[PDB]
Amino acid sequence: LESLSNVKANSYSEWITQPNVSRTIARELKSFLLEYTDETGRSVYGARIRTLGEMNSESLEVNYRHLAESKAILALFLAKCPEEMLKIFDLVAMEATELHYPDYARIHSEIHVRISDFPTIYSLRELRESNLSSLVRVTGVVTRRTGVFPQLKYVKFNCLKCGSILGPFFQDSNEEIRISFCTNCKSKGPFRVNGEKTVYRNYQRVTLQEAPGTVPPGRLPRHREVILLADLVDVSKPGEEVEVTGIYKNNYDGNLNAKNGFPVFATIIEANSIKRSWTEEEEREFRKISRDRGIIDKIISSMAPSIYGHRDIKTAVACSLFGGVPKNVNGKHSIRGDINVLLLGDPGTAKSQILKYVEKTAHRAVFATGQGASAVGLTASVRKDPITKEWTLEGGALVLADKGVCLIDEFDKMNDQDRTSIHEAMEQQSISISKAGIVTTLQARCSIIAAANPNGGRYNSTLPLAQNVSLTEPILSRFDILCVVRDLVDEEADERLATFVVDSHVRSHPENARQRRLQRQRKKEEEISPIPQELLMKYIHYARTKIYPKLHQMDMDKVSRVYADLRRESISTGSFPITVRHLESILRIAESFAKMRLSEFVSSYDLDRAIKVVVDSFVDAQKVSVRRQLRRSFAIY
Amino acid sequence: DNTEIIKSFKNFILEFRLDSQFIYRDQLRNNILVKNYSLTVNMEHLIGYNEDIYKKLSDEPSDIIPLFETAITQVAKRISILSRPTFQLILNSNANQIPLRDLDSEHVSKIVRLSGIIISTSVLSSRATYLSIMCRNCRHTTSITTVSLPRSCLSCGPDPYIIIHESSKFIDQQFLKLQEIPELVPVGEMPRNLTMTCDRYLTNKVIPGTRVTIVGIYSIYNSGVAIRTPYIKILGIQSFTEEEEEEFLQLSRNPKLYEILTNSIAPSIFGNEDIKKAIVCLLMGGSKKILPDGMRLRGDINVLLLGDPGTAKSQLLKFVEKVSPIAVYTSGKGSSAAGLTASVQRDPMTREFYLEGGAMVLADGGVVCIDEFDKMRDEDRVAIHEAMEQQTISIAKAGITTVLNSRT
Amino acid sequence: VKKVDDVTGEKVREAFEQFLEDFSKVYRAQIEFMKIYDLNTIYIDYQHLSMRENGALAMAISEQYYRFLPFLQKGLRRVVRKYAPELLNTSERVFQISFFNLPTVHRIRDIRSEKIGSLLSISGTVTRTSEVRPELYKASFTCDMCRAIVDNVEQSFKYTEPTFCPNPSCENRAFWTLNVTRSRFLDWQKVRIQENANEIPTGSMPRTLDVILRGDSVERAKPGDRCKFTGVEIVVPDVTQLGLPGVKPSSTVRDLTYKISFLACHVISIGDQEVFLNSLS
Amino acid sequence: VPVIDLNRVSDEEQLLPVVRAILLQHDTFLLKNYANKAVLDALLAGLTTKDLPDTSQGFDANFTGTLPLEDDVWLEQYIFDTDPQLRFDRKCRNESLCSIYSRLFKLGLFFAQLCVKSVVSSAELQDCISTSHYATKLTRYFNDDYVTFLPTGVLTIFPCAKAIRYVSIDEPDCLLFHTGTLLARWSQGMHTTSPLQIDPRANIVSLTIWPPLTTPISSKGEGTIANHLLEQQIKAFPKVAQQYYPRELSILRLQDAMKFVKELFTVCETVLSLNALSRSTGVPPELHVLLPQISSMMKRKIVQDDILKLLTIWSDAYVVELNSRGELTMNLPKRDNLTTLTNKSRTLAFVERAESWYQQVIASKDEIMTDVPAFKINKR
Ligand SMILES: Nc1ncnc2c1ncn2[C@@H]1O[C@H](COP(=O)(O)OP(=O)(O)O)[C@@H](O)[C@H]1O
Ligand SMILES: Nc1ncnc2c1ncn2[C@@H]1O[C@H](COP(=O)(O)OP(=O)(O)O)[C@@H](O)[C@H]1O
Ligand SMILES: [Zn+2]
Ligand SMILES: [Zn+2]
Ligand SMILES: [Zn+2]
Repeated sequence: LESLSNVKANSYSEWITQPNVSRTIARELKSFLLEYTDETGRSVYGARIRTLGEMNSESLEVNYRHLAESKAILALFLAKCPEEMLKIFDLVAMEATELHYPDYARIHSEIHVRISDFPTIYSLRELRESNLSSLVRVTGVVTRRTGVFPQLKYVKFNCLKCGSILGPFFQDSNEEIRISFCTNCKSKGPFRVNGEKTVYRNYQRVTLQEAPGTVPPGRLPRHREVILLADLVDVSKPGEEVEVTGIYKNNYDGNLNAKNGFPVFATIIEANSIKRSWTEEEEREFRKISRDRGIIDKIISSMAPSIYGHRDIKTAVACSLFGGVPKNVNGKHSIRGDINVLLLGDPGTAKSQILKYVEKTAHRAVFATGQGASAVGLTASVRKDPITKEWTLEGGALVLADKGVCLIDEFDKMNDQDRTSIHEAMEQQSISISKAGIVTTLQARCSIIAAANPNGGRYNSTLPLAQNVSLTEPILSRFDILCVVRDLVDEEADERLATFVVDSHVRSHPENARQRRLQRQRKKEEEISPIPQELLMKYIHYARTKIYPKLHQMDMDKVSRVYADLRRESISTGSFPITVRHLESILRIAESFAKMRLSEFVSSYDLDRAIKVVVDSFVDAQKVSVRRQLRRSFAIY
Repeated sequence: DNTEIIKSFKNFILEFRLDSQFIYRDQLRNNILVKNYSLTVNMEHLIGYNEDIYKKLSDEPSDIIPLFETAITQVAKRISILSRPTFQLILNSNANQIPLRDLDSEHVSKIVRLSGIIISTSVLSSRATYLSIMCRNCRHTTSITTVSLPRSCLSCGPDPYIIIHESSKFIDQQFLKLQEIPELVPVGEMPRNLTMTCDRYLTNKVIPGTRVTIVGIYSIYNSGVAIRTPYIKILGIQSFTEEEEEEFLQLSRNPKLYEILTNSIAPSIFGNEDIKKAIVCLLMGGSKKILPDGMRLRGDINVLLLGDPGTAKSQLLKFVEKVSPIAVYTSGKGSSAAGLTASVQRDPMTREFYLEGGAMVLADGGVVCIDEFDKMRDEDRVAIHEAMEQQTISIAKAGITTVLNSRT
Repeated sequence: VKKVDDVTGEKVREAFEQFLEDFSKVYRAQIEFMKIYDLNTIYIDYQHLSMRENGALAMAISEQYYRFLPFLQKGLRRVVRKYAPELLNTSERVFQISFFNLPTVHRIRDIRSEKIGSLLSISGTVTRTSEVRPELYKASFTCDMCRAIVDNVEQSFKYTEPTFCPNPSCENRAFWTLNVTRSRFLDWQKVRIQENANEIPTGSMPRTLDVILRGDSVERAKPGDRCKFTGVEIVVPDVTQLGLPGVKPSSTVRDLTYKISFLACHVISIGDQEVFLNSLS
Repeated sequence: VPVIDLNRVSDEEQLLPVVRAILLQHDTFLLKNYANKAVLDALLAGLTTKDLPDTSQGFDANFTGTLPLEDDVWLEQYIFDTDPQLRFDRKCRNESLCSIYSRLFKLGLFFAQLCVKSVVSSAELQDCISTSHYATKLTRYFNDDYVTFLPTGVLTIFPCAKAIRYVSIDEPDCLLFHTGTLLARWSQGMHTTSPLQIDPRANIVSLTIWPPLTTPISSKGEGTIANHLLEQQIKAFPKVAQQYYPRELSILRLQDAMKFVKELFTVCETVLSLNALSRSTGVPPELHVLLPQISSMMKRKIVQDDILKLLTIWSDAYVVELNSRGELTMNLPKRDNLTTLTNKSRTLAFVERAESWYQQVIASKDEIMTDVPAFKINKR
């Protein structure tokens, strides 16, 4: 038959299960696999099948749009009963593969087809009962990963009252199947699984958590159990961000009907395909922006527009947002690619609300308070698995912020042990742990932005930095940029700040309507920033994703002499622990400056601005009597 | 049909000749003289002797290994009768080992080869190997060699039989925990553990922290919807190319070898030649000596980096952890005495308390890298005193006390 | 064979259908709105329910709500078939009723066994919450001896297998195969609340209670919120009654313990000039 | 990428099976150990360091000469054909370029003949390229962001196989051989080719080979190969075509918009079908909700104007009623929500409408605009 499956006599399951309809759609699927219209590209699926047989793998990726275009209702059936369609489509793929490479079943039992580019995406919080048993595509962050264990797939039973063997039953991962009548005895006697004639499968369970920047206000993070089957194991590890496509099914049957009041179950997602990306229209506008002369100043002015002044802090914030190059030189050596910033100053200097801009600007940001954090909580926590009862580990805030930024407010007032827990994370970008027999190291590739208050609550300008804070030289050495702020009084500066703040409070006050309100919002953004903020976010993401400037030794002296000058001026004064780690800060911040221009090379101008920032940061932290001398000692730079 | 398999095993034992000697017959005779009822069969000789029985064993050993046991027992009894219990099969092999992470639902009931480190061992358990039973209703007796008692009498009601304890035999069994080498585990992953079981002469041969090579059968047992716990029937445990030997001997013959290796330690760092050479000495390590009173001299070299921050002190340890063949890296803050050293924990798979090794136990025979050492607690330091100076770890938890060695 | 009928329930259903047909037809507009926007639950103002037959209908419905609810559900589904049959379509007649705007609000202090099976409204500060789950509202089973199917097996507060095979040619009992496709489910959530500060006098400790929410009303309760609930009190089995003094009744041996929980259908959180001003006389 | 080595495969009986096997599966292959490669390296060095292009030559309607481009990039292009009927009088002015061209041609003519014998089943065209009948285009970029291009020749030859993308090619010691549109067209389905991406500022010289351009594209068509090359150059170089071929440029450009609107309709069908099957009711959703998903499927930004362009061609496509919110909506017009046969029928109806409108536009005597005007929904 053909086109006769379009008749809607009843719900889709009542029609698909009919053997004639199944044969018709299997023939249609075979036609789709054998021939597809990709013009100059020929039938790409044939080449895919041939190369899969060549590569000895089971993954036949199928573009949803292709099948939808070629066969209208054939894709819609998969969109509402994915399991039933895949059940026969696996056999169709298997025979198609055996056409090119015979005896494929001699090694591979089945073909695990994977769906790609499914056009409907739901969050982990948007799932509803109306989408039960349907195909869904969700995006989340891997938090906890269980082991890989075998699980039954086709089960046969042995009757106790006869030597006959019961027929095969498919394990849907829904319930521990227990038959009630023997096919020969018709008795309700005991049954036992015939293991020697039973086919298994691999099983793994992974929890997907809401992305750190996507948690709604005032609610705990949502998460679901995701089941990885059919060689889909080890596709992700804790800290990774993935998007997965699967089936929304219910399998928590058992004592829950009596332990908790009334009969209830719990939902899981059984994963079909998983994936761990820019259109031309976005790259064109990015490249239009990149060619503007002096783009660096616009970017710097774009950070936290409503905060007046503090340009020497805004530049550091922007540089940390863009970051540098994590040069894993020759593999055997590594350098952290991210810039660490400390905001130290008097109260009433917005050392905290800047972090409330990094949290809203960076792709993935984690915020914590000094006394509201624990060493176990930040790094990693130990858990016992509810299924396997084994010791398991769950990542903390630093593991969550992997390939992101971690924020710690009131960094000075946290207890010493929680502060010590940050030592390894600040340089190794990793968490090393040994608890309950678990020995492992997680990736913690994140930058740290810290805000703190000086000893006594007010900065003593007459005393060095190494005396105004309760911190120590080790901890200070893990930073790159130190921003010291004085709340000194002056009529002109105070008038400027007040007239900026009052207009900021006038702006932020409330007062195709969607388009009109977006236009008005962008008008207000233009009134205060040179770059639209959504474009800035996309630009930052694109720069972090694509641009990796390289270095040249054209200006070796200009950096070496600056390093020597700083070391000489730090020889006998209480000041920053200037070391090789601080030398690397110049290079990394120069790389960050270059990455704003999207240039592939580190230029002399970038190094000039880098040297300016580092030298100014070092100088502005010395005592008053020496500051006015070092002002003139470094007049060259 | 299986009589041919038994005959083939009999030929492979009695008549197989290597190095102009009946090596298998002679070794089985020597074991009988020693009264060790076990035979160490080498798979590399078995494949060379007969390929068909090797194919059967590789594909369906389920009936082959009972045949192995009974044939070896019969042949050994014949040899004992000629010269004047069930003999255990031990397999030695050198074929390629499948990685532990690659074990899947396809290798069910197949004999595989593995390598790893032992992290925990259970206490011995007594299992039945031959039983004689009597019916309580009519005193009828019979013998039985998973096994379960008959439901009806052979002469009485359901379940009439009881076990005659004074006319039965039992054997020992031990449960083992294997995991992959942490050096082969990429960061961001906890090494996979694996349950193994051994019986009779294969028990008590390893302790936690031991690195072994395994020949065994991949199988599952019931203890999640259908998550059947996998376990390994242990069959044989074992614990450089000639051109590589020549290359490394020439490297030793290099007149500038010491300086070359000194520069080779973290070449991407400048100077620090003294600490570089000290770390080289740590990597080589000292030589063990034993006093005539039985005490052992600790040959490990322990070095404390106690300088100003930012002097590449962490980078050196992170580089050594790459270089040393056995290396463990952990922070002082994120570790504990129960984690750094051994601990006693209950195994949920066998419902028994297990002695489990710690991080420093895993680093036995290697080097451990620890950072922020000043920030660990004093109890951990006290345990590390024993680990450093006596190469032992003393455990006194719950109601059990034990001492475990650690050459870290 | 004719089953026993509740004539009072039939009168209540008829009065409820007449109320739906005659009230002004804002509720029929609500039904159409649900059809347009694909909505599962209809909402009824209690003061609208209490303005027909001098509110005697509302009183009768409230005081035995757990009994009369099926009749109102039948009336509403008959009405929706009369006017919006497309809501019976799936891809199969899941439908909920939620009453709101109760006149009286009762404290956790004033919980009594007399209130069981009656409509009432309570308020309390939320302290702990559990994640949402699916609940088996109505299940269906297929026979094991033969292959007959049994639909509309309502699971009243317990896992309930069918008591017989409908065809007399089969002798199946105590064994069934559960369907997970033709069966339908609903959302489930439990809210653990605390007595408010202004209720407890000085020197008195606050009372705690567990509240049950189902359907789309879930997740509208947040910790620290002075939420308000509307529904009926229901008792649930309890295991902590063991060891208490006094004679305990027995069934014949079986146990018959109980503890009290509140089931709420409507959720609201207590908290723009004209919006506030239009709510005042 | 397959590699051909003259030290082991240099004979016709050796090359022909290898070339046929490569072309039955690939469109690009490499040449190794060619004797002139050592001289080719020195000639390339001389061109890129001493023999700079003659920037004063200018550019003509024949797409030959030294065309200035954006970012001060210069393009030196020459065309040669054995048939005198085409006036390619602008021969190459530089002797080093001719030295590279001759050394390329000496083996490239034989390789093109081998490819034609391998994949072209037409016995009348087995020797369509030879010393007596051949046409070549010499191309040289110069600098005083990859560009996608598709040669129309039988074979394309590059003296250096570096920085070329399709995955990148990094084989400097091998020459790159790429098949064009004509060879695949005459292959009768036995061989296909794909466009390449190259750096326009890399100063790379390239050669492409055709039979004499007066040869028709096929016996089934009236236009010649020169017409196809002219179409390709007009599409590639609008600035040059403006002086000489404006109307042809507009006609050629409108086809891209036609394909765009067709694929937009194809995407919208799937989007609306999935929206309809995800609801128990047929209420039309607001357009602004559908737009992100539509743009994601299209893999480029889609706006309301592009949607309204569809209504211009096929009025019976969708129902576009405006919601009480003031937000535009769209829905399927069919009462019984969908049928695959009716879906194909509606797609074919839109295709027919688009083709008829394209023919109407190109038949007009007025100058053609290259974009479909947008429909206006009646304001309420
Ligand atoms: N430089 C500034 N420009 C504008 N507003 C500022 C500035 N510094 C502080 N403020 C205002 O003062 C408040 C400071 O908040 P907070 O960041 O907690 O101060 P700090 O962290 O410095 O103690 C902010 O709400 C901000 O509006
Ligand atoms: N001699 C050196 N050569 C190269 N890099 C060095 C040298 N000394 C220090 N460094 C730099 O210092 C960093 C290591 O600092 P580290 O020892 O981790 O700080 P801390 O002592 O606070 O742990 C590395 O990034 C490395 O590049
Ligand atoms: Zn039976
Ligand atoms: Zn008996
Ligand atoms: Zn029945």
